[PDB]
Amino acid sequence: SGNTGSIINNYYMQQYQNSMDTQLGNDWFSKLASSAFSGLFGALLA
Amino acid sequence: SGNTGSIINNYYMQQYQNSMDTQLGNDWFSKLASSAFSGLFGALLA
Amino acid sequence: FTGPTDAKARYMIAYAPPGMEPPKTPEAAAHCIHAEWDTGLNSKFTFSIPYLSAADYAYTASDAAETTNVQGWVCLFQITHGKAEGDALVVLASAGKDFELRLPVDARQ
Amino acid sequence: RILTTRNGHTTSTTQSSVGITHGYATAEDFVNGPNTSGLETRVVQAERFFKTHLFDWVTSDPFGRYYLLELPTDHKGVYGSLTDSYAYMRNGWDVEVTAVGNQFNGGCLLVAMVPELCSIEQRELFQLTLFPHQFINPRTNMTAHIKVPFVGVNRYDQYKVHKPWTLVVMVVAPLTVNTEGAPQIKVYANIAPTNVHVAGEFPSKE
Amino acid sequence: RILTTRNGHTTSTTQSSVGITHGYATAEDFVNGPNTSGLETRVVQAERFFKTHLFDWVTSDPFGRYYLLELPTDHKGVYGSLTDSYAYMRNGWDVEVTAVGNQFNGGCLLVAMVPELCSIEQRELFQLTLFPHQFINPRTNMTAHIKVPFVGVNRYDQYKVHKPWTLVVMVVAPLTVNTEGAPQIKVYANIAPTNVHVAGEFPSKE
Amino acid sequence: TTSTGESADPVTATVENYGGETQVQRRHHTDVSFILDRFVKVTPKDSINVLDLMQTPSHTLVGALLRTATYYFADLEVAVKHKGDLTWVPNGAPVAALDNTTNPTAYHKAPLTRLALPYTAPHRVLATVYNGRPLPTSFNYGAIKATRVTELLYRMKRAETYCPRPLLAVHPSAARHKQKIVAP
Amino acid sequence: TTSTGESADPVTATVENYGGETQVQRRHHTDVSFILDRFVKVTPKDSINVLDLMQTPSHTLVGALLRTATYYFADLEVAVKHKGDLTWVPNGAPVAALDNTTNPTAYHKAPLTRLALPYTAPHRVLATVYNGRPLPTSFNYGAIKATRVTELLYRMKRAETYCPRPLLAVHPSAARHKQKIVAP
Repeated sequence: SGNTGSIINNYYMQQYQNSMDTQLGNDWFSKLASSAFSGLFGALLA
Repeated sequence: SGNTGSIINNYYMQQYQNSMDTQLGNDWFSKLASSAFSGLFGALLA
Repeated sequence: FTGPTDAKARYMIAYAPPGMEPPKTPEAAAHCIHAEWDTGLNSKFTFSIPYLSAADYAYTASDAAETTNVQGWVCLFQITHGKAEGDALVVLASAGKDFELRLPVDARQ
Repeated sequence: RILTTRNGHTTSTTQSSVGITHGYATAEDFVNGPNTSGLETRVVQAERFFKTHLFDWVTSDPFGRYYLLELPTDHKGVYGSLTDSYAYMRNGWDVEVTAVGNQFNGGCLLVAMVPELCSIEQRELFQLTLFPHQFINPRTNMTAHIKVPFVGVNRYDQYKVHKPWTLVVMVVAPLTVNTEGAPQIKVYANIAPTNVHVAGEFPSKE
Repeated sequence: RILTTRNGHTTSTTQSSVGITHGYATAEDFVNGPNTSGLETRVVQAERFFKTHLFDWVTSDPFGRYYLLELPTDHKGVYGSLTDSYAYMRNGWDVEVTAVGNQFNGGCLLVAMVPELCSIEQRELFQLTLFPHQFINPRTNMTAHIKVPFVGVNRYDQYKVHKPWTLVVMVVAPLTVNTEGAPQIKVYANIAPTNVHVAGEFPSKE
Repeated sequence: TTSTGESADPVTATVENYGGETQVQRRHHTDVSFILDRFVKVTPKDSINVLDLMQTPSHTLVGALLRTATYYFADLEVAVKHKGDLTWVPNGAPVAALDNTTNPTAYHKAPLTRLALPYTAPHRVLATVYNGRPLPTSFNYGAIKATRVTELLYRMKRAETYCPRPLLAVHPSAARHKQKIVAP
Repeated sequence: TTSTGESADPVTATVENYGGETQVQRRHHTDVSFILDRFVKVTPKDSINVLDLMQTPSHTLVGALLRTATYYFADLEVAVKHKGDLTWVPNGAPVAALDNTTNPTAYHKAPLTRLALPYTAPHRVLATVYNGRPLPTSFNYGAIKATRVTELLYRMKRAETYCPRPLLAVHPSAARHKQKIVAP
């Protein structure tokens, strides 16, 4: 995900090298930028 | 089991790195704590 | 409750969350989270003090720059007592079901 | 005879109890009337116990000693604030009274929820059992427990000018210590509203 | 372009409106966390508008004139009392700002909900559009309307020691009357909490 | 391309209006996790150094890009050049703990020592700006102690950012900002 | 939630009584094998040091948590900084044996030397407290000798504990125990 160049598996368990995430129960800004209006608001001529 | 981060097999036989257990013929306290009584002893109202 | 069979009392335990001075009277505490029990055939009562905080975890140690407790107080009151003068109530403490403890450190001590 | 009563987040437990007495009905009548245009709402957080002192019951009290307590009373919790924020309210009462001597005391008490209590006559006390009640007999129970609905000539009442219910506690037999009992008995009450509903927000003071 | 906003029993109506701007998310994140042990509750009666004055926007104000308003603020309604009765709260903000001249006034305003606002630099104002916003251009709209969720490093916050949101209103272009406009424009705000939740009752003062 | 500016809805016009053609973009170098993963220097203190991402200078590439988000999360990698034995301590542990070899301790091995540290704070996500100038003591990855530390570096891993904030450039006096660019 | 206290049966009341909801727990950090696996410092002696887990200070995290169990089992890892050749000897072997290079001997290689040692005691499980102040000579992992040893560390592996014992905290004079917590 970040800057990592190893094509082989990390020697240490995923549980050590990193902190383990948990769950409960570009996300916003890319979903915002994808809705940008590229059109023309008025009638086109020629 | 303990704190170990290797995702790859230990280079030395299990027989060397550790002492080998033997057999004959959280166990108690978790089996104790799991029997805790969470209920109400008397009748409930509302 | 350790007292003799002819003595009866009624108690209140309550949790005072942080941000305000803890209650000095049972009538003031009655608005908090609380339980109430009295003496009888069963001699023992068990009360679970909730984990209630902004952050998902709380420090064990108490920082010297902390004037007032961050986790608030618990208060134990005596509502009334029949003929209970001089009678003892022993109290105990143990982890709950969900009690969780993490990040080992050697603090000396 | 163990009984646990839970209202809201508050509870009460009694190891010597004769049970509950349901006054005048088992459950509330229709809450939503034509008179409020459906603007009434139920307040959940207001239902919970509150404690108050009644009196001290001593040997000198003869038969006929009585103590009126009118409901609702001055209340500093959530239930009190409602009375100032809403011009119309209704609710039922779940009442519990506790007088603890030891089992060697003697005498008896009669607690009752009397609707519309105004100047009851001395002779009228002999018939006081007509209202919902329980006897507190130190020989047996330390606790009396009563549940009664909302009564009144209106479907919603204004608790400033009207108090529908009056808790009354009368001494049917005088106390006797007999040297093994408590010298005197103090009487407390643990009361919670039920089925509170409100309408008609006031403005504020500012 | 007519828009009617209803919160609780309160409403607002705007005939000149550019629509709503949803900050940072369309809907609240998970309310029930591991940290409160499920003792949180939602307060329905607390969600409703309240009005406050901001400032008077006059020709003399140059570019860069800004007004901070930190939320929550001093509130004498139900929402204010909660802050004193509960040690942990959370909520989203539905914000509306209104500056009424006539359509012959000129200049423009930028309103924004800025999380964690501390001492923004003068140059930093040129990038202030990064936060949720709308322009108030008297040529077009008299009203700006913004909806933002609860943000913070904690799932519940203590509003005594922390104010997560700060309403800021900046003058991007100075006012011009041009003899047909209002001599000055007053700026008001109409704000309602959303998705309020509370935990941890305090004791009382008595 | 005309629209209502007061809407604040994003409007991106394209070159196809006057007859151009939009090209292909490759944005890898602006990816948050990519751009923030690298070492940045922090001026150490002789013995005890609390690990804090706000100690990075604001003008550095890692410092500036960090401060543009109100709410950030990431692991940490440190690179330290020190004398003696480098001792690390988790968040919220007493200062008296740094003297115990039982806590993680890296014996001196030249030239320097690199560690990987988990996110140890109690808060679900940390913050660059806090409304309450000071930031709460609970924001930190812990501290490190050594006889003396000559250099200290921070490298963020798995970075995640929220709620962007202003990012400022240098304000020229003339019409442009003219710097000497590397040339042969 | 009322019950008979004299029963000693565990009774855990929950928040659901007054209307709360119990949350989720993750206890990894209190796991016995997890928490006890790490190095702890022991003040060495110049030449011969008998490997013993009771030499760890009682207030250290590994020392205290060890002493809370009457009966413990685990392997051992040592980390030693020494001069000369570090010679190890199994349990119950004569002291005159430490002078033989035939016994396991680690030639000096800077900065230090790490070994992994098996559980060598004859007893099925060792003990922190023994009823018979002294503890029997048979409780030990053996000894190590070197020209001089500068530092010594113990790391337990596969730890197993039995029959817990009191664990005490520091007793405050005031209403709380106030320490200076790491803050920026």
